[PDB]
Amino acid sequence: MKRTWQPNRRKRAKTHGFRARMRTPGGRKVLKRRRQKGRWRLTPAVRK
Amino acid sequence: AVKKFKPYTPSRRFMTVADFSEITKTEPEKSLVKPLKKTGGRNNQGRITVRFRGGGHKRLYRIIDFKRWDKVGIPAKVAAIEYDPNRSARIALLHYVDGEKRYIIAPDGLQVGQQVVAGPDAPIQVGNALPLRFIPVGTVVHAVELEPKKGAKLARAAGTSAQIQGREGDYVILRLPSGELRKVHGECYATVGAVGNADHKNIVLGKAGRSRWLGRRPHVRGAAMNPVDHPHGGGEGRAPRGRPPASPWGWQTKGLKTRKRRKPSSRFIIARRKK
RNA sequence: GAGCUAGCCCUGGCCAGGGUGAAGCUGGGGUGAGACCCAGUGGAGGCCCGAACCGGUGGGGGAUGCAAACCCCUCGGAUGA
RNA sequence: GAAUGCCGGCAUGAGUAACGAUAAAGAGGGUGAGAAUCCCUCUCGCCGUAAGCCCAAGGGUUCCUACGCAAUGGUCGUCAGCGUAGGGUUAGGCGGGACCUAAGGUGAAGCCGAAAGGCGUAGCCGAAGGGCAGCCGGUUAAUAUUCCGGCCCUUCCCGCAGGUGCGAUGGGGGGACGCUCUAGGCUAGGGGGACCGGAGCCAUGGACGAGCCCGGCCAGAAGCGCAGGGUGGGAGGUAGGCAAAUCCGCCUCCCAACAAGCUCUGCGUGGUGGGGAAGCCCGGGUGACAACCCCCCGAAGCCAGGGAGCCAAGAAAAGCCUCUAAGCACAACCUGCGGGAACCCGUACCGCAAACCGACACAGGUGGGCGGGUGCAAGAGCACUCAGGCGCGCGGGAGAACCCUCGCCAAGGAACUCUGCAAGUUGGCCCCGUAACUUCGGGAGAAGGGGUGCUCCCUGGGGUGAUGAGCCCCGGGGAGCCGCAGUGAACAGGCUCUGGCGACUGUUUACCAAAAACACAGCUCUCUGCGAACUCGUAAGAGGAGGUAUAGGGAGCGACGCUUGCCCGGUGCCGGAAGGUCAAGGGGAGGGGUGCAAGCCCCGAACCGAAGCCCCGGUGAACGGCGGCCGUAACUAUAACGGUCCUAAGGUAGCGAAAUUCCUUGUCGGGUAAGUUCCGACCUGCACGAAAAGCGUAACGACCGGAGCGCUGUCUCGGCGAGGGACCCGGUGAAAUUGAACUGGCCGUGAAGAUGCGGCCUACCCGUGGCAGGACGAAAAGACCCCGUGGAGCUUUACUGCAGCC
RNA sequence: CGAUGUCGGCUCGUCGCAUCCUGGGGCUGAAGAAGGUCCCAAGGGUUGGGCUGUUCGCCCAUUAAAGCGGCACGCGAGCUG
RNA sequence: UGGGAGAGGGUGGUGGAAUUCCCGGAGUAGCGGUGAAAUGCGCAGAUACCGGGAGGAACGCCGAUGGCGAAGGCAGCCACCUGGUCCACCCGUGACGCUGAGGCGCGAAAGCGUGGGGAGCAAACCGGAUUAGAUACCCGGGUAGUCCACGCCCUAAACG
RNA sequence: CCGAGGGUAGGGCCCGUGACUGGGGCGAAGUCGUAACAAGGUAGCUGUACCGGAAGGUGCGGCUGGAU
RNA sequence: AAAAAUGUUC
Ligand SMILES: [Mg+2]
Ligand SMILES: [Mg+2]
Ligand SMILES: [Mg+2]
Ligand SMILES: [Mg+2]
Ligand SMILES: [Mg+2]
Ligand SMILES: [Mg+2]
Ligand SMILES: [Mg+2]
Ligand SMILES: [Mg+2]
Ligand SMILES: [Mg+2]
Ligand SMILES: [Mg+2]
Ligand SMILES: [Mg+2]
Ligand SMILES: [Mg+2]
Ligand SMILES: [Mg+2]
Ligand SMILES: [Mg+2]
Ligand SMILES: [Mg+2]
Ligand SMILES: [Mg+2]
Ligand SMILES: [Mg+2]
Ligand SMILES: [Mg+2]
Ligand SMILES: [Mg+2]
Ligand SMILES: [Mg+2]
Ligand SMILES: [Mg+2]
Ligand SMILES: [Mg+2]
Ligand SMILES: [Mg+2]
Ligand SMILES: [Mg+2]
Ligand SMILES: [Mg+2]
Ligand SMILES: [Mg+2]
Ligand SMILES: [Mg+2]
Ligand SMILES: [Mg+2]
Ligand SMILES: [Mg+2]
Ligand SMILES: [Mg+2]
Ligand SMILES: [Mg+2]
Ligand SMILES: [Mg+2]
Ligand SMILES: [Mg+2]
Ligand SMILES: [Mg+2]
Ligand SMILES: [Mg+2]
Ligand SMILES: [Mg+2]
Ligand SMILES: [Mg+2]
Ligand SMILES: [Mg+2]
Ligand SMILES: [Mg+2]
Ligand SMILES: [Mg+2]
Ligand SMILES: [Mg+2]
Ligand SMILES: [Mg+2]
Ligand SMILES: [Mg+2]
Ligand SMILES: [Mg+2]
Ligand SMILES: [Mg+2]
Ligand SMILES: [Mg+2]
Ligand SMILES: [Mg+2]
Ligand SMILES: [Mg+2]
Ligand SMILES: [Mg+2]
Ligand SMILES: [Mg+2]
Ligand SMILES: [Mg+2]
Ligand SMILES: [Mg+2]
Ligand SMILES: [Mg+2]
Ligand SMILES: [Mg+2]
Ligand SMILES: [Mg+2]
Ligand SMILES: [Mg+2]
Ligand SMILES: [Mg+2]
Ligand SMILES: [Mg+2]
Ligand SMILES: [Mg+2]
Ligand SMILES: [Mg+2]
Ligand SMILES: [Mg+2]
Ligand SMILES: [Mg+2]
Ligand SMILES: [Mg+2]
Ligand SMILES: [Mg+2]
Ligand SMILES: [Mg+2]
Ligand SMILES: [Mg+2]
Ligand SMILES: [Mg+2]
Ligand SMILES: [Mg+2]
Ligand SMILES: [Mg+2]
Ligand SMILES: [Mg+2]
Ligand SMILES: [Mg+2]
Ligand SMILES: [Mg+2]
Ligand SMILES: [Mg+2]
Ligand SMILES: [Mg+2]
Ligand SMILES: [Mg+2]
Ligand SMILES: [Mg+2]
Ligand SMILES: [Mg+2]
Ligand SMILES: [Mg+2]
Ligand SMILES: [Mg+2]
Ligand SMILES: [Mg+2]
Ligand SMILES: [Mg+2]
Ligand SMILES: [Mg+2]
Ligand SMILES: [Mg+2]
Ligand SMILES: [Mg+2]
Ligand SMILES: [Mg+2]
Ligand SMILES: [Mg+2]
Ligand SMILES: [Mg+2]
Ligand SMILES: [Mg+2]
Ligand SMILES: [Mg+2]
Ligand SMILES: [Mg+2]
Ligand SMILES: [Mg+2]
Ligand SMILES: [Mg+2]
Ligand SMILES: [Mg+2]
Ligand SMILES: [Mg+2]
Ligand SMILES: [Mg+2]
Ligand SMILES: [Mg+2]
Ligand SMILES: [Mg+2]
Ligand SMILES: [Mg+2]
Ligand SMILES: [Mg+2]
Ligand SMILES: [Mg+2]
Ligand SMILES: [Mg+2]
Ligand SMILES: [Mg+2]
Ligand SMILES: [Mg+2]
Ligand SMILES: [Mg+2]
Ligand SMILES: [Mg+2]
Ligand SMILES: [Mg+2]
Ligand SMILES: [Mg+2]
Ligand SMILES: [Mg+2]
Ligand SMILES: [Mg+2]
Ligand SMILES: [Mg+2]
Ligand SMILES: [Mg+2]
Ligand SMILES: [Mg+2]
Ligand SMILES: [Mg+2]
Ligand SMILES: [Mg+2]
Ligand SMILES: [Mg+2]
Ligand SMILES: [Mg+2]
Ligand SMILES: [Mg+2]
Ligand SMILES: [Mg+2]
Ligand SMILES: [Mg+2]
Ligand SMILES: [Mg+2]
Ligand SMILES: [Mg+2]
Ligand SMILES: [Mg+2]
Ligand SMILES: [Mg+2]
Ligand SMILES: [Mg+2]
Ligand SMILES: [Mg+2]
Ligand SMILES: [Mg+2]
Ligand SMILES: [Mg+2]
Ligand SMILES: [Mg+2]
Ligand SMILES: [Mg+2]
Ligand SMILES: [Mg+2]
Ligand SMILES: [Mg+2]
Ligand SMILES: [Mg+2]
Ligand SMILES: [Mg+2]
Ligand SMILES: [Mg+2]
Ligand SMILES: [Mg+2]
Ligand SMILES: [Mg+2]
Ligand SMILES: [Mg+2]
Ligand SMILES: [Mg+2]
Ligand SMILES: [Mg+2]
Ligand SMILES: [Mg+2]
Ligand SMILES: [Mg+2]
Ligand SMILES: [Mg+2]
Ligand SMILES: [Mg+2]
Ligand SMILES: [Mg+2]
Ligand SMILES: [Mg+2]
Ligand SMILES: [Mg+2]
Ligand SMILES: [Mg+2]
Ligand SMILES: [Mg+2]
Ligand SMILES: [Mg+2]
Ligand SMILES: [Mg+2]
Ligand SMILES: [Mg+2]
Ligand SMILES: [Mg+2]
Ligand SMILES: [Mg+2]
Ligand SMILES: [Mg+2]
Ligand SMILES: [Mg+2]
Ligand SMILES: [Mg+2]
Ligand SMILES: [Mg+2]
Ligand SMILES: [Mg+2]
Ligand SMILES: [Mg+2]
Ligand SMILES: [Mg+2]
Ligand SMILES: [Mg+2]
Ligand SMILES: [Mg+2]
Ligand SMILES: [Mg+2]
Ligand SMILES: [Mg+2]
Ligand SMILES: [Mg+2]
Ligand SMILES: [Mg+2]
Ligand SMILES: [Mg+2]
Ligand SMILES: [Mg+2]
Ligand SMILES: [Mg+2]
Ligand SMILES: [Mg+2]
Ligand SMILES: [Mg+2]
Ligand SMILES: [Mg+2]
Ligand SMILES: [Mg+2]
Ligand SMILES: [Mg+2]
Ligand SMILES: [Mg+2]
Ligand SMILES: [Mg+2]
Ligand SMILES: [Mg+2]
Ligand SMILES: [Mg+2]
Ligand SMILES: [Mg+2]
Ligand SMILES: [Mg+2]
Ligand SMILES: [Mg+2]
Ligand SMILES: [Mg+2]
Ligand SMILES: [Mg+2]
Ligand SMILES: [Mg+2]
Ligand SMILES: [Mg+2]
Ligand SMILES: [Mg+2]
Ligand SMILES: [Mg+2]
Ligand SMILES: [Mg+2]
Ligand SMILES: [Mg+2]
Ligand SMILES: [Mg+2]
Ligand SMILES: [Mg+2]
Ligand SMILES: [Mg+2]
Ligand SMILES: [Mg+2]
Ligand SMILES: [Mg+2]
Ligand SMILES: [Mg+2]
Ligand SMILES: [Mg+2]
Ligand SMILES: [Mg+2]
Ligand SMILES: [Mg+2]
Ligand SMILES: [Mg+2]
Ligand SMILES: [Mg+2]
Ligand SMILES: [Mg+2]
Ligand SMILES: [Mg+2]
Ligand SMILES: [Mg+2]
Ligand SMILES: [Mg+2]
Ligand SMILES: [Mg+2]
Ligand SMILES: [Mg+2]
Ligand SMILES: [Mg+2]
Ligand SMILES: [Mg+2]
Ligand SMILES: [Mg+2]
Ligand SMILES: [Mg+2]
Ligand SMILES: [Mg+2]
Ligand SMILES: [Mg+2]
Ligand SMILES: [Mg+2]
Ligand SMILES: [Mg+2]
Ligand SMILES: [Mg+2]
Ligand SMILES: [Mg+2]
Ligand SMILES: [Mg+2]
Ligand SMILES: [Mg+2]
Ligand SMILES: [Mg+2]
Ligand SMILES: [Mg+2]
Ligand SMILES: [Mg+2]
Ligand SMILES: [Mg+2]
Ligand SMILES: [Mg+2]
Ligand SMILES: [Mg+2]
Ligand SMILES: [Mg+2]
Ligand SMILES: [Mg+2]
Ligand SMILES: [Mg+2]
Ligand SMILES: [Mg+2]
Ligand SMILES: [Mg+2]
Ligand SMILES: [Mg+2]
Ligand SMILES: [Mg+2]
Ligand SMILES: [Mg+2]
Ligand SMILES: [Mg+2]
Ligand SMILES: [Mg+2]
Ligand SMILES: [Mg+2]
Ligand SMILES: [Mg+2]
Ligand SMILES: [Mg+2]
Ligand SMILES: [Mg+2]
Ligand SMILES: [Mg+2]
Ligand SMILES: [Mg+2]
Ligand SMILES: [Mg+2]
Ligand SMILES: [Mg+2]
Ligand SMILES: [Mg+2]
Ligand SMILES: [Mg+2]
Ligand SMILES: [Mg+2]
Ligand SMILES: [Mg+2]
Ligand SMILES: [Mg+2]
Ligand SMILES: [Mg+2]
Ligand SMILES: [Mg+2]
Ligand SMILES: [Mg+2]
Ligand SMILES: [Mg+2]
Ligand SMILES: [Mg+2]
Ligand SMILES: [Mg+2]
Ligand SMILES: [Mg+2]
Ligand SMILES: [Mg+2]
Ligand SMILES: [Mg+2]
Ligand SMILES: [Mg+2]
Ligand SMILES: [Mg+2]
Ligand SMILES: [Mg+2]
Ligand SMILES: [Mg+2]
């Protein structure tokens, strides 16, 4: 049947994207924490 | 003169429609229609704050004139009488000799092509707008302002009308549609006559789908919910109220008055509503 | 976290074919005038049958599955909430 | 050495199940170390409203080639969506951006919030909506409305000419709209041609034929023609469109009024450029100087912003036109012509899927367009088939049980069973025909029945065309032929009677419940006078509603018909300027501490002093409640009648062994051979009862009952047959489970059910296909129960707080 | 209680004997026939249907007879549900 | 043709008296009610009196034994629309007349539908008395209804 | 071809009967009350409406076939 | 302007 992951690039960038993160205090902490961990990708990669 | 249907479906035997006999024009005036931003009953937070709202037919809001004192003395012709999806009453289209075109809600009797005017010196005539003080006692009025120059707020629904029962200072005594007796300021404008389309209350919606056309979504009884949902929730099988019948939020809904006791307009209400 | 799911908002799209034949209109009859009667035209409806489509009734299979809800037969809605 | 321990490694089950749709294969030739599996050819089968094609999303080089086969591929592999390497995506016109707005988002102003932040008019952003310039063919191994050829067009810039009060983010017009139905004319698409072109073919009995087979176009600027859309002209006045206005709006007057005119699209034609099959020869070439013609069918598409009807009354903004404002009228704008200029991104390939979402090359999920032919009443249905694409990435055998899916069946015909579950039956169309009841629509496809192919003959009307031929579309009558059977295949209701429940179409527990549950129109009560009540928020601000009592909220009831009784003592709510209680506060008699004292400080009575509660009334479609015992009638029996006790009042109409009845399978009646069910009654109703509505109700129901007909493998009662498995062989090769095992029966014993102890009995060693009684078999640290001073959801006149409100 | 699946049916039986029938007897208030009752006997047999989920029971039609129990109220790694 | 009388009918309007509720004043211990009472109302200020207001319904005197209509029935007043009707003159038509199964229409009250409205009155219902009881009469309340619109109903001691 | 009739299916009228149920009639001396006849002890009757063990009662309007 | 019911049989 219809499953949960229905990929959509625009959705992905407006929900989890760098700019969405920076706009809210929680998103900023998210980026902050992923940087402190040393992630290679603070945000999901999507092609646009 | 509500229009009955033959019972050629289950729902058509009760369904009555408006007769639309007074309408002379079936398309709104372009210069007067804005988009009606449908809400679905949801506030700027996104939340449903009035329940069971939405999904009704698309509408265009027609700009109505509740300030007929805007154009004192300038007479106008009744160009047309038109449908309005945003109210129970019919709206009249006015061609002011100014060349200005405005909509007003159509009082009963108002005939397409008659002249109406607004101001202290206006004839006491159907569809004229005078300040409350210049209208004779005993006159049936509608579209009544409640505070001077603030807009017609009373008796705008189909068939409604207030009656001028007497005067007392800068205020006239009005019997609102509710049967309340109120002091409204004499400088407040009203329009002589009752609102048209009295038959509006005799329309039998007919079927559930019709209600959905009006934007009215299904209403769920408290009795059918669970205790998480409603004071009437739960029970094994059917169950009576089991407490003072209450709203979803706890307050009692049978007789419990809720007008603010200390409201400053109390000084202006002579007698709470009838019946 | 509403890319699943629930509701609403905006803007688009879809609904084979067939059946029934409301009002109205016209003509005739009717009468003081009427109601109304009839015929034709008309093409209404959470109308009828039935694909797409949306469903998920009964049964069978499946049960370390093709599938963490599937398959077959059957069955409901299909201009509408 | 144990923790259902942790990690890893390796066992067991086991050469076991499986190898993923039962659409399907066979042979020859090639390649190569090796071939069922790669390439080629022939044959065969499967999709064909797709299993074909083209878009969008998503994916991201998977595209094309060359060389490869360790791993990936459920087998094999020489092949590949795999490994390596090289190559490939070309735009002013397609899509998006340099255009516009929608929800929404954001947000100079402004508002609010301990902080973080929340809002918010304009504005800005925001698309699959508006707007806007490219069509046909050729080319590559791989891209093409992108390169090339032909023929067209857009904007920007500059110039030339002509014309004009030019000039805007401002005014206005327009853009600009629903649903259903639909006219005319076209086109797309299709069918036929005895006409045109074509390599040919004559077979196996016939046919050299008006035979067969194949094809018979595509794009196109101006002009033109056909069809449509849009649109009055002028004058005078003007106070309105937040400045102005010659525009638009309003009034008058003259003319025009199905028109015409002006304009814009569609289609046809059109200089011109293309294309062009079968077959044959090796993607190509020939065919071919290919022909390119007539008739019909005909869109849902086009003219379009068409027409009508309806009620639920159907975006915005830019582009564009117009008006004037600053300004400027050497400008600027408009029109025509010319030259120049025209950017960034996408473009491969998959794309109903082996490349997307499902951990897999997963039988699942995935929006838009095209979707041919014939026949079947029609269609996107169904069968077959074109183009095109496939045979589903283990095979070969065998022909047991058993299972799946399927076919048939003597006699019976529901005897099966919880139940006709299931499976039969019925089945389209045309015609005849059709009941209770009913809300007059229906019930109704009721029920039931006849008809159905092919041939020949006569004839009726329709469309096209011309009024004719031809083609095409509805028919009508007569005579015949054949078969078991003519909707001869495929698709396509079994029906009736009668209760319960729910009016009805709808909705629901995604993944065990689709129902009688929720919803529903409709009814009542109730709150709400508008800065409404109510809801969300600390607030601002919203929703309510750009609504106004014919409206909005809440609550019960649930179409409709007929109805909806009595109890206001309690509880709720509503009313009640008295009375009683009542907090802070006021008041300050009177005490007290202290100090030489002035004084400073503490205590403090009456009395004044809200709501709330007390108290007085109202109120039931508010919460709710609607009796006991005893006696009595010319037989018994039973009580219309009385007596008495209690109550706030003692259950009314109607209904009643019920979705309710304990006793109970009540009693009587119907149906049956037989009826714990069913239906009709009775009424001592354990424990119906009137909007948690009472009693009915036509119609409706994948709801739940009872009965009959029809028909059946449901059954008596099983048999046979088909295929996919199971079985054998070659390939690949799991799983849970497992203290170790050299793992028998009885009768005992044993922690009370023993392969494992005793006694006896039986027993050569090891497998394979089978069955499940046992290993208290597996699985899940019982979901029941209890325990825990464990947890959570929910309730309230439990306790105690808090919001909110007074 | 780190799981021994619960009634009923179906299927498959197997055992007991306190015997329902069938075979053999004694006593009889056993004339015959037919009963009663007790004894021996478990070899074989012990029907189809209506009602109800039922076990059981009642009923219909038969029968030689329509036995009663045990087997985890036998039997869900056999089925039903 | 010219006149007349009349609650004939329909629509719209409008006038006063009275009852009720509300508001103001003034005012005190009762009021109300019956056969007599009680219920009820009243110091929370009733009744009685004055002023203002709201509302609905019915029209005193005239008024009659009267008038009109086919009947049911119709009563303040005004206007409009309209039917029937009598009288005079003896003008016109020239039997065109009478009755009337069906049909149609009208049809007091009560009732019913959908609305409105609602003062007074008042089935039902409550309470107080009476009574052996009192599901009645009498008393204090009181819902339909009585009123309006439209549409049904079509009854009667619809009687002379 | 028609055709007695037979059969299948569906209708209409009539008759008999049916648990139970509704009133009706009758039945020398049952039970409750006393509605009507006198002003029948509230004049009666009436159409209608609601209600009540029952006669009846009450409302609305009507009649006199009502006493004084 | 009526407090107050009833009555076996021929
Ligand atoms: Mg889903
Ligand atoms: Mg996932
Ligand atoms: Mg989606
Ligand atoms: Mg996207
Ligand atoms: Mg998105
Ligand atoms: Mg989304
Ligand atoms: Mg973002
Ligand atoms: Mg976001
Ligand atoms: Mg922060
Ligand atoms: Mg920061
Ligand atoms: Mg990572
Ligand atoms: Mg890095
Ligand atoms: Mg992140
Ligand atoms: Mg109707
Ligand atoms: Mg009708
Ligand atoms: Mg109207
Ligand atoms: Mg606009
Ligand atoms: Mg809004
Ligand atoms: Mg917002
Ligand atoms: Mg937000
Ligand atoms: Mg809300
Ligand atoms: Mg809502
Ligand atoms: Mg309107
Ligand atoms: Mg409204
Ligand atoms: Mg005011
Ligand atoms: Mg309504
Ligand atoms: Mg609406
Ligand atoms: Mg509801
Ligand atoms: Mg519930
Ligand atoms: Mg519930
Ligand atoms: Mg919740
Ligand atoms: Mg709670
Ligand atoms: Mg709660
Ligand atoms: Mg409850
Ligand atoms: Mg519950
Ligand atoms: Mg419940
Ligand atoms: Mg209950
Ligand atoms: Mg419930
Ligand atoms: Mg409550
Ligand atoms: Mg009020
Ligand atoms: Mg969503
Ligand atoms: Mg999505
Ligand atoms: Mg989404
Ligand atoms: Mg459809
Ligand atoms: Mg038909
Ligand atoms: Mg017709
Ligand atoms: Mg018409
Ligand atoms: Mg339908
Ligand atoms: Mg049909
Ligand atoms: Mg299923
Ligand atoms: Mg299985
Ligand atoms: Mg499963
Ligand atoms: Mg399936
Ligand atoms: Mg199927
Ligand atoms: Mg439907
Ligand atoms: Mg259907
Ligand atoms: Mg359809
Ligand atoms: Mg140890
Ligand atoms: Mg383990
Ligand atoms: Mg552990
Ligand atoms: Mg481990
Ligand atoms: Mg390791
Ligand atoms: Mg290993
Ligand atoms: Mg092994
Ligand atoms: Mg092994
Ligand atoms: Mg083997
Ligand atoms: Mg094995
Ligand atoms: Mg396996
Ligand atoms: Mg497998
Ligand atoms: Mg498989
Ligand atoms: Mg298949
Ligand atoms: Mg197939
Ligand atoms: Mg082969
Ligand atoms: Mg191979
Ligand atoms: Mg090989
Ligand atoms: Mg090949
Ligand atoms: Mg061959
Ligand atoms: Mg096809
Ligand atoms: Mg991928
Ligand atoms: Mg390999
Ligand atoms: Mg190899
Ligand atoms: Mg290698
Ligand atoms: Mg591999
Ligand atoms: Mg391999
Ligand atoms: Mg695989
Ligand atoms: Mg290999
Ligand atoms: Mg090789
Ligand atoms: Mg490429
Ligand atoms: Mg180009
Ligand atoms: Mg630029
Ligand atoms: Mg923008
Ligand atoms: Mg901020
Ligand atoms: Mg954005
Ligand atoms: Mg766009
Ligand atoms: Mg473009
Ligand atoms: Mg072009
Ligand atoms: Mg110009
Ligand atoms: Mg200009
Ligand atoms: Mg428009
Ligand atoms: Mg518009
Ligand atoms: Mg639009
Ligand atoms: Mg074309
Ligand atoms: Mg064709
Ligand atoms: Mg052309
Ligand atoms: Mg003009
Ligand atoms: Mg002007
Ligand atoms: Mg166009
Ligand atoms: Mg379409
Ligand atoms: Mg169009
Ligand atoms: Mg149009
Ligand atoms: Mg419509
Ligand atoms: Mg806008
Ligand atoms: Mg100059
Ligand atoms: Mg640029
Ligand atoms: Mg490309
Ligand atoms: Mg698919
Ligand atoms: Mg598709
Ligand atoms: Mg693929
Ligand atoms: Mg494909
Ligand atoms: Mg993949
Ligand atoms: Mg999966
Ligand atoms: Mg595969
Ligand atoms: Mg797949
Ligand atoms: Mg074709
Ligand atoms: Mg067909
Ligand atoms: Mg295959
Ligand atoms: Mg396939
Ligand atoms: Mg395969
Ligand atoms: Mg074999
Ligand atoms: Mg062999
Ligand atoms: Mg199959
Ligand atoms: Mg055969
Ligand atoms: Mg058979
Ligand atoms: Mg039979
Ligand atoms: Mg049968
Ligand atoms: Mg049966
Ligand atoms: Mg069942
Ligand atoms: Mg049954
Ligand atoms: Mg019938
Ligand atoms: Mg019947
Ligand atoms: Mg019936
Ligand atoms: Mg009917
Ligand atoms: Mg038919
Ligand atoms: Mg039939
Ligand atoms: Mg034939
Ligand atoms: Mg069929
Ligand atoms: Mg069917
Ligand atoms: Mg029943
Ligand atoms: Mg239901
Ligand atoms: Mg239902
Ligand atoms: Mg109902
Ligand atoms: Mg319903
Ligand atoms: Mg839903
Ligand atoms: Mg479920
Ligand atoms: Mg569930
Ligand atoms: Mg689940
Ligand atoms: Mg779930
Ligand atoms: Mg299920
Ligand atoms: Mg259902
Ligand atoms: Mg539900
Ligand atoms: Mg109702
Ligand atoms: Mg809140
Ligand atoms: Mg607001
Ligand atoms: Mg608003
Ligand atoms: Mg409901
Ligand atoms: Mg009470
Ligand atoms: Mg109370
Ligand atoms: Mg009380
Ligand atoms: Mg107080
Ligand atoms: Mg209650
Ligand atoms: Mg209670
Ligand atoms: Mg109580
Ligand atoms: Mg009653
Ligand atoms: Mg009973
Ligand atoms: Mg019974
Ligand atoms: Mg019942
Ligand atoms: Mg009960
Ligand atoms: Mg019982
Ligand atoms: Mg029982
Ligand atoms: Mg029985
Ligand atoms: Mg019964
Ligand atoms: Mg009894
Ligand atoms: Mg209740
Ligand atoms: Mg109940
Ligand atoms: Mg009825
Ligand atoms: Mg029914
Ligand atoms: Mg249903
Ligand atoms: Mg349904
Ligand atoms: Mg159902
Ligand atoms: Mg069988
Ligand atoms: Mg086989
Ligand atoms: Mg062998
Ligand atoms: Mg092997
Ligand atoms: Mg392998
Ligand atoms: Mg060992
Ligand atoms: Mg052994
Ligand atoms: Mg042993
Ligand atoms: Mg023991
Ligand atoms: Mg033992
Ligand atoms: Mg030992
Ligand atoms: Mg031993
Ligand atoms: Mg032994
Ligand atoms: Mg083996
Ligand atoms: Mg085996
Ligand atoms: Mg075993
Ligand atoms: Mg164990
Ligand atoms: Mg066991
Ligand atoms: Mg076992
Ligand atoms: Mg076991
Ligand atoms: Mg489990
Ligand atoms: Mg544990
Ligand atoms: Mg445990
Ligand atoms: Mg557990
Ligand atoms: Mg339990
Ligand atoms: Mg326990
Ligand atoms: Mg404790
Ligand atoms: Mg605890
Ligand atoms: Mg807790
Ligand atoms: Mg707090
Ligand atoms: Mg509150
Ligand atoms: Mg246990
Ligand atoms: Mg375990
Ligand atoms: Mg276990
Ligand atoms: Mg176990
Ligand atoms: Mg076990
Ligand atoms: Mg148990
Ligand atoms: Mg059986
Ligand atoms: Mg013997
Ligand atoms: Mg003897
Ligand atoms: Mg034996
Ligand atoms: Mg028993
Ligand atoms: Mg029993
Ligand atoms: Mg014998
Ligand atoms: Mg036994
Ligand atoms: Mg035992
Ligand atoms: Mg067992
Ligand atoms: Mg036991
Ligand atoms: Mg037991
Ligand atoms: Mg057992
Ligand atoms: Mg068992
Ligand atoms: Mg089982
Ligand atoms: Mg069992
Ligand atoms: Mg087991
Ligand atoms: Mg077993
Ligand atoms: Mg007093
Ligand atoms: Mg006092
Ligand atoms: Mg009033
Ligand atoms: Mg007279
Ligand atoms: Mg004469
Ligand atoms: Mg009448
Ligand atoms: Mg009346
Ligand atoms: Mg008289
Ligand atoms: Mg015959
Ligand atoms: Mg015969
Ligand atoms: Mg009497
Ligand atoms: Mg009397
Ligand atoms: Mg009474
Ligand atoms: Mg007296
Ligand atoms: Mg007596
Ligand atoms: Mg005597």
